[PDB]
Amino acid sequence: DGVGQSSGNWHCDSVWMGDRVLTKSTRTWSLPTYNNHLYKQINGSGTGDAVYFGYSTPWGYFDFNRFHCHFSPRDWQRLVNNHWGIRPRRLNFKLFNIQVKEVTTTDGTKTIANNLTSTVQVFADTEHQLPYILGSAHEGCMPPFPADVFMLPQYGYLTLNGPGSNNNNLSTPSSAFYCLEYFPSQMLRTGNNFVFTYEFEKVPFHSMFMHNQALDRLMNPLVDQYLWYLDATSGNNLTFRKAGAKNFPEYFRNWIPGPGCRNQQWNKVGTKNNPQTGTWASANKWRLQGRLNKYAPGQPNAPAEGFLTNAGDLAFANAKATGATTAAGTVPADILLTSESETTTTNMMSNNGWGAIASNNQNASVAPTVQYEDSAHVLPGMVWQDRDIYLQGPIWAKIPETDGHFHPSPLMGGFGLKNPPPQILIKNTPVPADPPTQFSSQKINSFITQYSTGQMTVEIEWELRKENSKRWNPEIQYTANFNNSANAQFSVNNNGLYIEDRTIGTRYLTHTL
Amino acid sequence: DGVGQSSGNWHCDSVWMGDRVLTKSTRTWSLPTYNNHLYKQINGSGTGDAVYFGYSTPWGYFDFNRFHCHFSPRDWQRLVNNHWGIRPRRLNFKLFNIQVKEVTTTDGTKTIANNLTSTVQVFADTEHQLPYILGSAHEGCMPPFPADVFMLPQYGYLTLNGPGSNNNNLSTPSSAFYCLEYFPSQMLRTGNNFVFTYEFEKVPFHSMFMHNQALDRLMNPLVDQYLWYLDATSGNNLTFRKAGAKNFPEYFRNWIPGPGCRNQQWNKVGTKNNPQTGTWASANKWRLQGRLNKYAPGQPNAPAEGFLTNAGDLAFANAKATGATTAAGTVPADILLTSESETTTTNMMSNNGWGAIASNNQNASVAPTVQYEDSAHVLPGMVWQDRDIYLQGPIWAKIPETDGHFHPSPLMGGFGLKNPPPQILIKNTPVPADPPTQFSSQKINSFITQYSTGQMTVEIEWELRKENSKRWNPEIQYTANFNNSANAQFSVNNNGLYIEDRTIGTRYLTHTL
Repeated sequence: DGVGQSSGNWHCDSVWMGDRVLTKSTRTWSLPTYNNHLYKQINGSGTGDAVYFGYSTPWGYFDFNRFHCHFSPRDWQRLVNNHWGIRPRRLNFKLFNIQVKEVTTTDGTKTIANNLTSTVQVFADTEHQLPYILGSAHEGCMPPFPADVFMLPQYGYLTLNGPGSNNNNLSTPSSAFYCLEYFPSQMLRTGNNFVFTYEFEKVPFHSMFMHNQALDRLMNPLVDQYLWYLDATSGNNLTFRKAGAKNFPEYFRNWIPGPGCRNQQWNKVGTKNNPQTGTWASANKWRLQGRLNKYAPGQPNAPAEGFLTNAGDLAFANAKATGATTAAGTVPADILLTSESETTTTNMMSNNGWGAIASNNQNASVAPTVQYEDSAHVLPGMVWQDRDIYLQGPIWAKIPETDGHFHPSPLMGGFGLKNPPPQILIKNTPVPADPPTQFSSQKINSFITQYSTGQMTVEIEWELRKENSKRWNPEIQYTANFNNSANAQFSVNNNGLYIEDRTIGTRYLTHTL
Repeated sequence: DGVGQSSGNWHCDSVWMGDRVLTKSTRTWSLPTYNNHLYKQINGSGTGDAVYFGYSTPWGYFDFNRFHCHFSPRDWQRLVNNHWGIRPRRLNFKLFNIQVKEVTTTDGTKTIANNLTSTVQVFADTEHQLPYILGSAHEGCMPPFPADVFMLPQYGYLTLNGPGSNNNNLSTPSSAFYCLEYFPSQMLRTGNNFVFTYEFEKVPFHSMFMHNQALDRLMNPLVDQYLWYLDATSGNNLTFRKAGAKNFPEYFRNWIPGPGCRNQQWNKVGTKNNPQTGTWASANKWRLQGRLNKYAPGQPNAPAEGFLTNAGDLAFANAKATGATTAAGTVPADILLTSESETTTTNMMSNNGWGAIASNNQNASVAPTVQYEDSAHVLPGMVWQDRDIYLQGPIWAKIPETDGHFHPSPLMGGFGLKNPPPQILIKNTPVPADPPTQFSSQKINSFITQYSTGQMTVEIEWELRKENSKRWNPEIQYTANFNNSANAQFSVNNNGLYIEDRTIGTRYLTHTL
C-alpha cells in the first residue's frame, strides 16, 4: 500500500519435490510509449510473396514462452538426465513495484523525473478474443540470465489482404480491426499490483528418451519366422523361401517408418558446397493463396552425418551475434545448430526418398521395374517421433481452431494447446499536455513523454515422468566440456555478457522401442 | 485512497443478455481553466436576426449525449439487424484517477509539474435549475473511438435580450444571471472519486422497422368495397359508381398521410443546380420575436430520389474535414448524408404539396375547379413516422416546460424527456499567486496556471424489443461494403486517424403497417 511500502518480493528458484518441479523467475522490464498512443495500419507494397495488411498497436506484451526463461542450465541438466518426460500443469503470474517516470528535454539535455500519480493499465485475454501472436517464436522474451533488464515488445497483428489492381495489399471487407481499449483492463498506480493464475489442460508427456532399437531391427535374431514369400521365379516354376536365417530385409514387420519428404542438403564444409547467392530458389516450399512460402521446419527428418538443411531444423545464436547475418568457412561459432539424428531409428532421413514401388505390370517378355518415392504421407500402421524441445526453444503454441487437424503438435516442437496461456497486454495511460484556453474539438496531439518499469514473476508447476530402466550398462548423459577454457561455460565473460555455448536437447536416456 | 493507489479501473465493453443490453465506455479528458476563473457576459452587436445576450462561465461539462459514444460499429450492426426497438433505462457515471498539473514558463519554455494538493470541484444538477444546453447537438462529446483523448468544452448560456435604440442586444430586466458556485459542489483531490446514478422515465420504443405497406395500399385487392360514390354527373342525371375493380385511387380509406410542408430541393449533381451564393434566401424559415430562423430540420419529409434539401435532414462529416466548409462537384466525400426515404410509405414527400382541395362552388354554367395545398398540419385520423436515430446522432433532448406541447419528440430525432440526465459541471479550483505584504482589498488578479485530467466512464442499461416476424423471404440488413479498399471501414488509416465511412440508420427490418 501507499508510495512508501513495496508491493512484492523477489522470487527466483527451483524446487524439486518428487515427480513435481516448481520454477520461479523474476525479471525487470521497461515499457516505452509506442506509436505516440496511436493505432496505425501497416501494409506492404506491390505484388509478391510477402504482402500484408495489419495494424500496429500502442500496447506491449509480456512473453515468457521460451524454455530457458524458466530453467537454469544446471536445472536443465538435472532434468534431462534423470527423467523420461515433462509436461506443464499450472502457472502463476504477477506484476509489482510499478513505477512511472516522465522525461523532459530542455535544450538538448534530458531530465528524468518520477510521476507518482501516473498509471499503467494491463489485462490478460482469457477467452483468446484477440489475434494470438505467441507461439510464433518472436523475440522479446524474458532473458536467460536473471540479471538482465529487457524492454517489452510492441503488440501488433496482421489480417486478410486483397487483390487490388497492381496491389495485393488492399484490405478486404473481412479485415478485422481490434481496439484493445474495448477490453476491460486494470489501471495500476505505483502501489498496487497485478496477478492471475492459469491451469493447463491435460497433454501427453514430451518423450525425453532416445530409442533403444530400430524398427526394422525389432525381432528375435535367434529364430526364423514362420512366414513364407516368393523369392525366385526362374525355371518356369514358383519358388517360395522361408523368412529367416539372419536375412533381415526379408522379414515381415508390423510397423513402418514415419512420414517425410526430401530436403536439399548442404555440407558443413564450405568448399564442397555449390556457390548459390541465396537458398530461396532451392528450398522446400508450400504455397497458400497463390504465394509461395518456405517449408520450415519439416517433419523431424535427420540429414546425413556432416550435412545440414535450409531451415530444416532449428538454429540459434549467441548474444555475441548482433545484426542479421554471420558467415564463416564452416558453421559459425555463434550459430547454435540442433540435430534430430536421435530420431533416425523411426523417422525418415532427408538424404533420399522413402522407398521404392512397382513401376509396371509384367509378362514373360517384359522385365519388372520399380520407381522411387521421394515423398511420403501418413499411412495406417506407421510410427514416428516428434521434434525435440530444446533449452532455447518455444514451450507451446495455439492449435488454430479449424474443422480438422492431424496430430496437432507444433512443427517447431512444443505442446499444442487448445486453450494456451492468455496473452498479457500493458500500456502507459496517456497524459495530455496543457490544453489551449479556447475550446477546440480536434484530437489532442501532444502528450507528456513518459515510460514505466517494474518487475514481473512467473511460477510454473511442471509434471514429470520417473525413469525406471533395468539396462545393465551406463548411458549417455549431458556433461560439461572437458577442456580448460578462457571463459567458463554458460557464464559471463570479462565484459559482463552472458553466453550460451551450445543448445541442449532433452533426449539422452534411452528407452526400448 | 492516498496518492499511491488508484481510484478505479478501465471498463469498456458491451453485454447482450436477453432483451437488455448494457454498454460501458471510458475516455481520458483534459480540462483547462476558462476565462481566468471569471464570469463574463457576452453579447452581439447591432440589429439583425442573430443578436444575443448571455454569460460565459469558468466551468466545463461532460457531454456523452451522442449515440456512437456508447456503441461500436459492430454493436450497432448487431443491434439494428436483430431488433425492432430500443429505449434507455438506467445510466451510471463515474470520475476517477483525477490528477492536477501546474504550468510554469521561464523565458519561452514551459515546464509542467504535478500538484498533489490541488483540487477540482464537480456537481451534477439533478433538479435542472441551470439553463440546459444539452440536447442542442453541440460538439465536445466523448469521441467515437476509445483511444482518443479529448478536451472538455466550456459551459455557457444566453438569455433574453431587449430593444435598445439601435441595439437589440441590450439586457432585459428579466435576464437571469446564474452563479454556479451557489450550488453545493464536491471538491476532489487526486485520490478520491465521483459517482452518481440515474434512471430514465418510461418512454416509447424507437421503431427500428421500415413499413411493409403503403397507407393507400392497405386493402384486399381481390374483392371490391361495398361503398358507392358519384363518378359521373353527365347526362342531366347522377351516376353512382361502386368502389372496386382494381381502381385504387377511388377506394375509401380510414387513414391519411402525415403532416409536412414543401422544401426547396437541390440536385446532387452540381451542374443542374441554380448558382446561388447562399441558400439562406431560399430556405424554409420560422420567425420568433421579429427575427427569422431557418426551419431545420422539418418533419421527416423525404425529398425526391437524387435530390436533397437545405438543412432538411441531418448531415455529418469525417475527421478529415476541419474548418467550416467543404466543396465538390457532387456531395463531398467527407459529408455523410442521411435519408428518410424509408418513411415515404406514411410521411409526405417534400417535392410537392400535400394534395388538392375544392376551389369554388359550381352551377350548370361554371366548371368545378381545385387548388393545391402546399402545406399541411395535424388533422384527426392521420399517421406519421418520427425521424430516425443514427449512430452519430443525439440520443435525447429536454422537453421545454410549457403549458402545451404536441407529440413531443425532438425534430432531430431522439427521446424527448421531461427529466433528462443531469448536466455535469466541473472546474479547476483557483489557486492564487503570492499576495503582497501590505493589505489590498481589490480582487486577486493573478493565479497559478494549472490544468487537470483524468478518466470518466458511462454505463447505460438499454431495453430493446424482440423481433417476431413470419415473412418467408429474407430481409435487407446492414453489411460492410464489398469492395477491397485501401483502408478497412470504420478503422484507422496509416496516419492513425479514425474514420466513420458513412452514417447508419436503424431501420432495415420491416414490419406490417
